[PDB]
Amino acid sequence: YALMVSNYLNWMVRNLADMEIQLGAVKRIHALLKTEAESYEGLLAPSLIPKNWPDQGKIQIQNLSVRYDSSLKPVLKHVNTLISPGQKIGICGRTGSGKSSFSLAFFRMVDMFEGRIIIDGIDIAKLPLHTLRSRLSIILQDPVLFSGTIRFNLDPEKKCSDSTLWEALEIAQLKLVVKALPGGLDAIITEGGENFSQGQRQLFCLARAFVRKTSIFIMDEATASIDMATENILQKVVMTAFADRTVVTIAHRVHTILSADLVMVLKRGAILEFDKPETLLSQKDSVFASFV
Amino acid sequence: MLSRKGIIPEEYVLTRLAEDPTEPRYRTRERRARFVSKKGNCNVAHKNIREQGRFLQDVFTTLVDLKWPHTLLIFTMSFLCSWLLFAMVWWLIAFAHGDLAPGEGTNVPCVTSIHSFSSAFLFSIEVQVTIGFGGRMVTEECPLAILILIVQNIVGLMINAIMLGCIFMKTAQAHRRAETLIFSKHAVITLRHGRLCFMLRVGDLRKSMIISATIHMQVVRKTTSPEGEVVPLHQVDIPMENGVGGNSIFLVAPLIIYHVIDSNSPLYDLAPSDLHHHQDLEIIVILEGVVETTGITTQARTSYLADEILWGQRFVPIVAEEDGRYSVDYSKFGNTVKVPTPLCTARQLDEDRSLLDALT
Amino acid sequence: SVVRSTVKALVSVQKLSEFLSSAEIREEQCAPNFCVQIIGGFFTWTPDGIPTLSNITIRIPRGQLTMIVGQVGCGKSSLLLATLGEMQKVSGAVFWNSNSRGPVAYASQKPWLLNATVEENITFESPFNKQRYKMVIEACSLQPDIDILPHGDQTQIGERGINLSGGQRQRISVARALYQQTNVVFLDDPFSALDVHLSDHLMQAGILELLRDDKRTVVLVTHKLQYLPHADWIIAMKDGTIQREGTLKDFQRSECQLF
Amino acid sequence: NKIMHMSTSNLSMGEMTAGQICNLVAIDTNQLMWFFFLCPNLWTMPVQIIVGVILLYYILGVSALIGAAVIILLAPVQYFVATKLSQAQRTTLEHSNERLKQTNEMLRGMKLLKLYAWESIFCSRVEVTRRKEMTSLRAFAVYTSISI
Amino acid sequence: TGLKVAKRLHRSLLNRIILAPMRFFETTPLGSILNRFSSDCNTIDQHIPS
Ligand SMILES: CCCCCCCCCCCCCCCCCC(=O)OC[C@H](COP(=O)(O)OC[C@H](N)C(=O)O)OC(=O)CCCCCCCCCCCCCCCCC
Ligand SMILES: CCCCCCCCCCCCCCCCCC(=O)OC[C@H](COP(=O)(O)OC[C@H](N)C(=O)O)OC(=O)CCCCCCCCCCCCCCCCC
Ligand SMILES: Nc1ncnc2c1ncn2[C@@H]1O[C@H](COP(=O)(O)OP(=O)(O)OP(=O)(O)O)[C@@H](O)[C@H]1O
Ligand SMILES: Nc1ncnc2c1ncn2[C@@H]1O[C@H](COP(=O)(O)OP(=O)(O)OP(=O)(O)O)[C@@H](O)[C@H]1O
Repeated sequence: YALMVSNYLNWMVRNLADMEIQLGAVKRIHALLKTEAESYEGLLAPSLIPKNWPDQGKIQIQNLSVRYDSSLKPVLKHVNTLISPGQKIGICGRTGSGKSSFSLAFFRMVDMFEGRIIIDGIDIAKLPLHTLRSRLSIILQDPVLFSGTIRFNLDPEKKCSDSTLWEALEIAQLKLVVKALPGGLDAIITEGGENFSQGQRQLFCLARAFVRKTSIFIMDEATASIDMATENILQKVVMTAFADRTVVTIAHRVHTILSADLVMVLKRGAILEFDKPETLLSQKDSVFASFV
Repeated sequence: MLSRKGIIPEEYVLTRLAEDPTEPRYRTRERRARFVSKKGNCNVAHKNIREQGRFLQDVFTTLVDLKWPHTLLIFTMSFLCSWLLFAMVWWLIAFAHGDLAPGEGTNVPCVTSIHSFSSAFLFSIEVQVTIGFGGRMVTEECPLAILILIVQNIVGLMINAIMLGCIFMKTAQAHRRAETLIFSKHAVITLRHGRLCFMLRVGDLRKSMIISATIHMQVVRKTTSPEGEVVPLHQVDIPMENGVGGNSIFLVAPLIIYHVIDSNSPLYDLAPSDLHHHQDLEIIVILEGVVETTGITTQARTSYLADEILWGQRFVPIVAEEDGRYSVDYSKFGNTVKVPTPLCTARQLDEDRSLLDALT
Repeated sequence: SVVRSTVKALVSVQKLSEFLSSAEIREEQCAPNFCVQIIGGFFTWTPDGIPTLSNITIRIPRGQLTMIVGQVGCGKSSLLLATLGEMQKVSGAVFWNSNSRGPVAYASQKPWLLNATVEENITFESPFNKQRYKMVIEACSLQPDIDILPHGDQTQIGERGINLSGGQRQRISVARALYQQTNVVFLDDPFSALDVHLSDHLMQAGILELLRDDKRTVVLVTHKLQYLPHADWIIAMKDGTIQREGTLKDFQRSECQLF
Repeated sequence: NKIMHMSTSNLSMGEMTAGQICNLVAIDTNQLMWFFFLCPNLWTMPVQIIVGVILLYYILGVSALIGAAVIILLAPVQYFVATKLSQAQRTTLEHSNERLKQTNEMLRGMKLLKLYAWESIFCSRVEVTRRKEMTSLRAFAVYTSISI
Repeated sequence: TGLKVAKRLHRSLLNRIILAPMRFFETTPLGSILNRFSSDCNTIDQHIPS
């Protein structure tokens, strides 16, 4: 046994060193497991007290000011502009203030909002967070698509049985993709949108809004896309604002929002201009001067 | 095998980008290295020396540099090694002679009374230390004993003479007198007679005068020449503003030493706003004379970094005129009191003088 | 497991021996006067026959900014690479020389970005001078992009770091080519991927000042409408051959290469 | 050095991608180095076992050889265990790479997910892929338990 | 024990990261999360048991 102690000592130390390093990885894993955040619940009875599905989206903004850390600087400064139910709203505000303020009020994503912010009239705090965003549409700027069946991509959460999904991908935009898809509706996207279009997600968002009864709508700036896409978006907004009665645009191409029912503009911390019509937009040459 | 040894040589995996790791490297705790410490003992470490035995050639000088504990041990080892080696020689020669086995026989011992090695060791002690008890004589029998007696006496005298010389050079050491020379912990820059100068105070504590004192002074800054040279530590000499220019000084009371910052000084462009800790400057002072008792030359070394300087302050007067004689109140040796001074550089003051003096 | 490691080593050596004896860019005696001097230019990409470029007869000394244009896939990138010497040569006399070879600047249609600091990604192992650096980045309009990057010039650009988009990659790639301060410059479609007039012409104006100061060539291979014709020399090609590299008057007489 | 002198023909360079050559430098060279680590073993372990067997017979006799032969005859079974372990590990590791790629794509557009409330679908899909990889890992755990 | 630990830890990690504020994702470098999800998970899966 004294002959075997000579290497038991060595391998005990070696295994101890290896165990130390591997448990450091466990410490880092558990450290990320200690991020006890993102409380998802409802601090109210949500069966009937809040709106089952937002329809008008009357923004009774009660001096809702958002700041993520609430100590560095605010993103909104008492942003109070009432929404325009029954008509589109194209607000080509500066991305500095308007974008952050709108996202926090509509999605409750930036929880630290000084005061209260309510969409659909009832407070957004008194509904489940996942449910609150499950009955609302939104589009983004940077295209983000994964790989999978398109019929399992348009409505994955609800597992809809509607065969109209293919119609949305054949009528709203990218008609030729149906012939380019060997599978059709069940066809699996290739490499997360390899060479389809910049706005394949636009068709998916339209399908979700048409399915999930998403009366309200959110729009974001287009980095680069054919003008026909904005024309189809405008027509979809006319459909969304004549039937669902609400659609909100946010970008910095002013001429996109120029042809709209309403308009707003934000500057350096909060909203700087508000107007129910678009006549004041041309009257206040500040808007189009920033454009061109 | 208890060790974790198995089939995993590939180690092929993709790891995401990692940045800003937690490590104790936010700040550099170590400050600027002092070129010479406040007690002499320069803090410069030689490296990559191509040794050629020069350290070991001068054993005598090496012995002097040794501490007294190690010198005593080497002193002891030298004597003990010689004593014991010749004890073997005396024991072996007697043993070979056959006069070690006792008996009432015809044999007559060459070295009487040698019975064991213990008596041989004691006889070696007697011969080399010249104790000469004489119970263990050297007889006329074997001539080799006479030869070895001559050799042992000569070797003992040589080792005694060498150790005497070393002890005479070690008891004349004055490295423990140079440590009673005192420099103020922090030096000052303050105006005198209208011209700025770098004052300082140096004093002697004991009563034994140091003859022919000599206060040199050097500035140690990295230098980039107009030609582009790179000297990491350039040493520029510094005057002493003495009445005759020479470096000599007579030190009984703690005198004030100051470098008048003339047009040819390397301090000529220093401002108090650039006198922080991480300023690459250092002022060395070298007080070398001959101690009157031992006659051995000594040095005293001190340094003043940037942070050690104290702008615009004057040393407190120390000497007083008491009843019998003068007094030196060493409790005020290093006390500085602020004096009304400009914050301008030396060249800024020169410019101000250049214009103000030329009123007409 | 010892024998297993020996077996794995045998597989690795088989793999390494096959790789080590693959094709080499030193073929056709590649490794042992006008800059763009090509007599016949029977280039190739398959080592033994099957050429994809030939009939190259262009003689161009220095100080000749010559924009290469043509149809899609008509010997544009192939000839740009062949100018450096990476194309297998069968029957063609070429003598590159400059006032032996020089730091031939270049780029491709495909963005290549080092997984390094953005400022490093621009200087590319060259001495860091802020004078030309500021001019080139301003011309490249990468500063507006750096107004959103957290560390800006310090972010880990490219793969193994900060993920970006095609447009930003184009700006960075062309900036790296400009800053190198080389007496020849071989661009490759800086305009096809990103086609904004203002920023492209800003870089063009900055290129005009510096290039012409050193009389350095700039082969702006592209199909941009504005400078499709130029007051400087031009070259056009189709189906792996070039007609004539000179004035635009012959192009008008052809009545086929006009806008 | 042979990267520098290598042509970029689509026939050649279009087949050996950057991933392939990176794997070569990593996998092949590390396992070739490990061969050079264990080269003395194949020159000694033969002598080690031979000398051990010889003087083990001298010490005790024939039953010691029988016990040693049990170890020798169990070597083929343990070689198979190590072989099956490595094979199952590589299958599990390629499966883990697929799952890791899905999670990269998931945690890449998280904003586009949560705003569209696409957290549940991708989370459930990753869990199902984890179940597949876990069955493969269960075979791996079985084989390594046999090894110990 | 090692296999059971890996399974439950992985599902807890997936649940926690999925249900996290999106501002945390945009603020975190996302290389740390990916590292502790890919490389660290591999180490606890195929090394810590043995
Ligand atoms: C270690 C012993 C080495 C010598 C062994 C015997 C050699 C006899 C030399 C006789 C001359 C013939 C050849 C000359 C060799 C010269 C050796 C010599 O000089 O080195 C002695 C050393 C170092 O000196 P160095 O730097 O080399 O000198 C300059 C040199 N010539 C040059 O090249 O520039 O000097 C020193 O650094 C000090 C050395 C003193 C050694 C004393 C040892 C302790 C003795 C105590 C016990 C006494 C024993 C008595 C025994 C008696 C038995 C009967
Ligand atoms: C930072 C240190 C790192 C370690 C290196 C050294 C290791 C030393 C260990 C520390 C504890 C030492 C305690 C020793 C006590 C006995 C010796 C003794 O009294 O001499 C002690 C002192 C010297 O002291 P120092 O501070 O070194 O001297 C100051 C000077 N600056 C210098 O260092 O220089 O001596 C004097 O001031 C001189 C007086 C001489 C008179 C002695 C007469 C008899 C001596 C003994 C002889 C008999 C030995 C018997 C041996 C028998 C063997 C068989
Ligand atoms: N590291 C060193 N340690 C000790 N002495 C050195 C060292 N380097 C140089 N010297 C001494 O400096 C002198 C010459 O130095 P240098 O290295 O410039 O030339 P060298 O090639 O070593 O000269 P030489 O042929 O004279 O020995 C010689 O006296 C040499 O002993
Ligand atoms: N990298 C290559 N290696 C070998 N042959 C090539 C390569 N690229 C193109 N070819 C061949 O040369 C022909 C002409 O290619 P060319 O250089 O004009 O392409 P390009 O400029 O990259 O095209 P595009 O207009 O699509 O950007 C191609 O049709 C093909 O046959």
